[PDB]
Amino acid sequence: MNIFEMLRIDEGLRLKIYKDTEGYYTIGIGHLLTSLDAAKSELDKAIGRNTNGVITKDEAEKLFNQDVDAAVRGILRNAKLKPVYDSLDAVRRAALINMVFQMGETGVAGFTNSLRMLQQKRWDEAAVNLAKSRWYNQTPNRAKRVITTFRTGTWDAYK
Ligand SMILES: [Cl-]
Ligand SMILES: [Cl-]
Repeated sequence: MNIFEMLRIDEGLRLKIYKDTEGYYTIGIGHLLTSLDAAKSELDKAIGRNTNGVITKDEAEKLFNQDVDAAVRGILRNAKLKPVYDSLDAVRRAALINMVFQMGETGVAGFTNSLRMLQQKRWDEAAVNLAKSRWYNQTPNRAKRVITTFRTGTWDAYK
């Protein structure tokens, strides 16, 4: 199991524009675009071609690669995230990247209390704290998966 496999399971694959769990235009593997026209535009600009709203698997994967790379770099550039990331083992690092991919560096950065818990390796507590969020309430199955990953340090929730 790895980050790519982990996110591909959390986000699914869609070759046709679509609306996200919160109604935003998205495509491929959780590639957030945002108006459909505005979204079509963004999409065209992301792909460099006239897409008419549809992409190939290859195209979705290209975006996905760019996006995982971007999440990692953001983490590493972030003064609040980097120290947490540095203190973690490989599996849990994957869990942090997943959250970033989904909510953005900023969104994750604001889980201040949880972060401190993670940094201090208080597993059970951080799992409980992480659960007290809109994120958990809005996409509970996904959230439960990431949280179990932080709590156990294993890939059991994905297997
Ligand atoms: Cl892009
Ligand atoms: Cl979910």
